[PDB]
This record gives sequence, structure tokens and C-alpha cells, in this order.
Amino acid sequence: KLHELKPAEGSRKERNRVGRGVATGNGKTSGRGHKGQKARSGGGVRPGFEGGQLPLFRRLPKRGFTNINRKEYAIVNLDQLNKFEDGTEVTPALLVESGVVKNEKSGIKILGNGSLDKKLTVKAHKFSASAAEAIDAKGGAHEV
Amino acid sequence: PKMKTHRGAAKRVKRTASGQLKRSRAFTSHLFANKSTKQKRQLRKARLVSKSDMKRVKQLLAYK
Amino acid sequence: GKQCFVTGRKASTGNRRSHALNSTKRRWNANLQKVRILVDGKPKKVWVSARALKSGKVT
Amino acid sequence: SIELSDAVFGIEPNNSVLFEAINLQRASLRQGTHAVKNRSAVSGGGRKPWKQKGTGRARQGTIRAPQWRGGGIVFGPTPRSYAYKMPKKMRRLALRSALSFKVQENGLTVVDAFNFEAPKTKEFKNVLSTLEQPKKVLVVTENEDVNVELSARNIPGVQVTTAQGLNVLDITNADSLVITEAAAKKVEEVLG
RNA sequence: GUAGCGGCGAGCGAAACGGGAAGAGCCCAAACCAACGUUGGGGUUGUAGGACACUCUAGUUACAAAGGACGACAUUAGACGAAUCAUCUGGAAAGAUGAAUCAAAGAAGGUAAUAAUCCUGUAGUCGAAAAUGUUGUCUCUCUUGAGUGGAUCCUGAGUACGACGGAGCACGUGAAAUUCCGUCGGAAUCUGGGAGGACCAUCUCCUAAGGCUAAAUACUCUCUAGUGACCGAUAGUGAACCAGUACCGUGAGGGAAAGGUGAAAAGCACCCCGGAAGGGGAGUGAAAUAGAACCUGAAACCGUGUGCU
RNA sequence: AAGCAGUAAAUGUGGAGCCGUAGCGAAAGCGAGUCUGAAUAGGGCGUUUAGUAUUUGGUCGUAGACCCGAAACCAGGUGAU
Repeated sequence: KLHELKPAEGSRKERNRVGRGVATGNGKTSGRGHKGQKARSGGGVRPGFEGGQLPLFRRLPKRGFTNINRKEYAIVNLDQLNKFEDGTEVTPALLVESGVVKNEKSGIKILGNGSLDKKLTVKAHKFSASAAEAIDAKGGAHEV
Repeated sequence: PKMKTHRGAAKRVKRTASGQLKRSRAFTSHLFANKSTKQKRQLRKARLVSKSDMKRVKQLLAYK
Repeated sequence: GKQCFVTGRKASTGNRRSHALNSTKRRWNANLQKVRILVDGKPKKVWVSARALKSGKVT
Repeated sequence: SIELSDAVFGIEPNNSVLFEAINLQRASLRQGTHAVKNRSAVSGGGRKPWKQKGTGRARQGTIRAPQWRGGGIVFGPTPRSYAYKMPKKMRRLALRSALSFKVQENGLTVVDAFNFEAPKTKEFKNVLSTLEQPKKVLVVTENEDVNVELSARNIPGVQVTTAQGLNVLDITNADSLVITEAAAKKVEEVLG
């Protein structure tokens, strides 16, 4: 079938060539204009250049700072806990190998954006004020 | 090589959830005796980069 | 042949800075002095640094 | 003799994924090894031929410029590679599509085994006549077999490989497919 | 392209963790024990070592001290090596048309045209007077290791460090730690000393001011095998020709143009015009509008004849 | 991804790593909510929330960057026939 290969429809297009006649429309000038800076070989003004007027970033002032002891957590809402068995024990070591948490940055925090639908026992580092309200309402008990 | 980020611009804006950029205001360093109370009070609020300035500095913040 | 006989102290190169922070190359010579020190065959005249001559020495 | 799986030999070939697979294997076989000299690489041509003004000649700056005879190439070939990658799942699907395409043409035959004690090309050629195969045949094996490969590499249009050394270029090129009974089951578990 | 640096402008730009390739570590100074500024012993450090008192039968010259005698694989000439005959068109067969063959050999290059079986080769299998290199063995040399106390002793100084002037660390003297040079002042001694980004306290981790050490990495004049959706004589190295040579410059330097008869020289014996050059016949050849100003022979440009004007 | 085994094949292994599923604030922090504020009083940005890998085409950035052309600057050498 190597003599009858056929690509997909609309998946290949041919490149445009400039400066190869007038019938194409991209011939002598090739689409640059007439006797300007943008028509010369080598480029033009840099991206943020405004032609002499003060740039927007120079006009605006700086704000804030960075903290060296920034701690981040991997959030897990109450919607992603509908797959485990009823009454099972959920631990960070399991969530990282089951397929819910791909990378535990600095711990697992459980939020409450949704309903649990099951009675479980959860072990995590931090719990939302509403995550524990609904975890202890469906049975079981959480712990840090 | 990879493109470099405009360090001067990274200190003056932040990326929102919808792809916008939040900035600060101008006329806030000094000379407060020449401005009105309402004028100074309403300048403490933040704004967003206009739709015309984004077309010029898009690639400047492609990694933020 | 311009260096201490008891050590290897020699000259180096650096910069000369002005108020506007302009740079100009310059040298940092060593405090060499002609002295006659005891050698196994007989005394001779050599270049000895002032740092080595401190705390006492034989001449 | 005739046994099916319907999951590695019965799927419908995805021709859109087969094209990119064949095109990807054809670009990785070519070594560039081509280059030309440019303004700076040519020999000589450091001084200026003549001064800018003071005659009816055109201004020049070096005798090795693009418009000069024997000096300078502007944009020529450069040593580069042509290979690229593709997701792993798309690789396995393009392979299962080639195996199913053959069974759709009655081009797959399972044999018992090979008992070639020594390498004889004529004996192997007589084997292909009994099975009534086309002029080009691809032979598959569980593991390397020197005698089976020895007695067959000289015949024109005949290619021999292993179960785990298959590609889309050989399967598509071969007119018929001959695979051992046991080797066929091994290729099954690998494709899943 | 993160932290950070920056007329905080233009721009510059880390490291430690985590995944890999590779992977062994040792010798001195000092305390001390014997000799009259040769090195003779002794000893080498943080889960603190040694001196000093104390239980008591392997290493190899690529670091760790270094000097040789002893068997096998490769490198530098080679050898053997399967299988074809007719007919038609040709100046010539390998082409076409039929019938036979070898393959662990259908990689290639030649041969009067397009050859697996005509030639040189290929697959495969053998070979080394003598000379190198890589090693393996015994030979050869060199070879005493655990040391429970622990009061007294020992380590490397005009060094560490500070001030002033410079440089270097992604880091422009800045709140700048860590590392260096010149000039001056100048510590401590195991209850010691240094670091953890000024500086102090606590805690934690290390032990400077002596030396040596293979492998994983970088590069290619020039070798021996090879490879290419690279060039094909204005291209490809400046140079496919005897080229860094004709030529140019006082000199340092600059630098070209020039491939192709035919399968086989079979390179036109002889006659005629002419002083020669050149030419017309004859002859060679398949072809001489293939005769060395030699394959094919485009355009510009220069001539002769002629239908219409 | 590097690496390892493979015909310089492009396959198999390799899950450090990167993006997405949740924002808001200078930050501590809180979280389908958050910031400002005495005050969910009002207002700002989010709850609109599908993504990701490879690749053809268009444009931009760092590299000479579509081609040819200066008056000059610096470094090391050659020249008083």
C-alpha cells in the first residue's frame, strides 16, 4: 500500500514563498511596504518600544514582595472522594498512588466543594472549615 | 534558547484566573497636597491592563 | 627578576576607580628592599620584602 | 491453522494514524551529512577590490560575495536531523492496524515450526512453494533462529525478523505474512 | 528563564535536593624512641586521633615503595573459495526469445551494450620468518594486625583575622556572608578553633593555614574499514590539470585560468596542387560533420543563394 | 527527559520532572469563596471553570537573519633602495 498512501483531509498545507513573481502577490516588495525601517533586513524596534514615549511598565510602580518560607498544599475537594469503599481509610500515601494526587507539594489539604456521598475516615494535614463539617455528618471521623 | 522574561514588567503586574493582568496606579509617590481627597481615595484601587497595551507586551509575559 | 628572595611576593594588576566609577589599569608593587643576608657559601645582596624582615632576621 | 483474537488482528485499521507512523519511520533513516561554505567560510577575500568612488565601476567590498563567481553561498543545506517523536499509545494502534489489514486480505498463515538443522537456501525455497506464497514474504519467529534467517536472507523479496522486532514498514511492504504458531501468541500479549 | 542582580534601564542569570554515566583511596609535618644540617624508626585524626602505659598467630610497579624472569589472543604481506548453454537484431550481448543452474555467496567494480553462474570479488573457512601492542599465569620483590585505662604530652604562625585600596563569586559596596592579591597591625591551643548570607545567644554539622591519585568528559593533523532523499567542472577544497604554481608587490602579503577522439592507435601507406601551411582523392573504423584547436554543439555575431516587396 | 538494550534503524524499558483538575491577597492566611472595611453594607477579581501530547500552516523573539554597499574604530606585524 506504499504506492497508494493518502494523508488526512486538512492536515497538511504548503508553505508560502515570497519574491517569486507578480502573479503570486508577494513578489518584489514581498509584503514589507516602501522605504521604511520595518522594510530593512535586520528587524525593527523591540517589542516594548513606544517610539520615544515612556513605556507603560516604566510609568507603573512596583508592588509587593516574595516570601522565602512559602508553603503550598495539594487541594482535594469532597467530590474526588466518591470512588473509595464505604468506611475505607484514606491516607496521603494512598491518594498519591491511587490517581487523585499526582504531586504532593507540601501536604494534602481537603476542601469541601461538594458532597462526600460516603462514610469514610480521612487522614490529612489540613481540613477546611466546611470539609470536616460534612465528613463527620456522613459518619466516621477525620484526624490530622 | 528560551525567551527571557521582562523582569521589570514582572514586578508590576499579576495574572488573573481569566488571563487578565492586574496593575497598580500612577501619581501615588508624592505631592499629595496638590490633589483632592476624592482624587487620592479613588487612586488606591487597582485596575487591569487595557486591551490596547496587551497587544504590545503579550510575549513579554509569556512565562508568568 | 624582581621578587622577594625569602618569599614569592611580587606585583599584581588592578583598577583605578574615580567618583564616576571610571576604570583604569594600574599595578600594585611590593615593598622590596636591598639587604645582605647570610647564604651557605657567603653573604650576598638580595631583594627582601619588608613583611619577611619583621620580627627579626639575620643580616 | 485459523484462530482469531479480534483485538490485535480484528480491529479496523486507522489509516490516519498509519500514515504518520510510516512517515515517521522514513524520516529517521536519513542522515543529513550535507553542508556548504558561506561568506566567512570561503578562502581569502579580506581586502576591498577598489575604493568606493572615483570610477564607473559598481561598489564592492570583497571578491567572495554571493553575486561573485566562485565565492559565497547564501542559504544552503546544513547538518541536521529529521527524526521526531509520537505518543506511545499512537504507536501501538498503528501497529495493530497493519496486522488487521493483512488478515482482511487472507494474507496471514500460521505454520508449525522450523527444524532446519543446517543452512540450505534451496530447501527453504521449496518450503515457500508448498504454502503457495507470493513473491515477497515476511517471516516471523519467537526468537532469533540463525538457520531460518540464514537459509532465507539470500532469496529476493524475502525478509525475516522476530516477534518483538516488527515495524509498520516491513508489515506494509510484505505481500504475505508467515508467522509461527507459538510466536503468534507471544505477539498477542505484547499488543494490548 | 525560577531566586536574585541591574543609570532595577538595556540586559545578566544561580545553586542545593530528585533521576543517570563512572566509581578505590592514600602518603607526610608534629609529640617520641636510637645514631655523628643524609630521613633511621614511630605516627596521620571528629561515632577524637596519636605519643605514652596495656589482652596478643597479605599486597604488584596507573595513587598508595619499586628494579625483572614466565603462556595465550590481536596488528603489519597472503591462500582456498559454488553455479550457462543456444537462437534473433548488432561492428560488438550482458539485451530479446527458449531450455538449464548454484545460493551461509542476489555487496560492488570491470569486461566492444543492461551479467548471481565471463573476470576481479562477496558468504564462509584457513595462514606469520621476523617485529610491535594488549594481557593471563607462576615467578620476582615488599609485607604484624584487634590495641579495654587514660593524670601528664602532640597536630601545620607573622599564618587565621581586622583596617585601607582592588579583584573574584549569577550577586555593580549594597544589610554582602563565603574566596583571593598589595600595604600595615596582629589570635587561640581540645574547657580550642571554623561554618550554617551582617551581627549576638542556643543548637547542629565539620576540623584550615602540607602533598599525591585511575575511570565517566573535550578535541582530530593523520591511519584502516565503511556510510549519504550531499557537489557533478561558473558546482565541490583556492587547487579533478604536477596550484599556493603562472602572474603582482621593496617587503609582510594577494592569486588565477586549464577535464571528455575510439571498444581497440587500428593516429590517414600511396597519388595530385603548393616553398610551407592547408586542401582534394585513396585507405583505417560501426561512424573521420569521431583527424588530437578531436562526445553532444544552443544564442549573440559574421557570410552565400533565393520566392515576395 | 537523560540513560540502558537495539542495525547510526526508532521499538521496548526509564515517572526525577512539566501542564491540568481552585481561586483570592503585598504577605501571614483563608478557601467556592477571598481581598478591602468597624460592618456579605457596597465594590474588585474568581465559582464561566476540559484538558493534554505530537504535528502541517501563519506571525513574533534570541542567533549576521531577505541580498549587495560605507566615511571609520581597535589589535598584532611589514616598510627610509
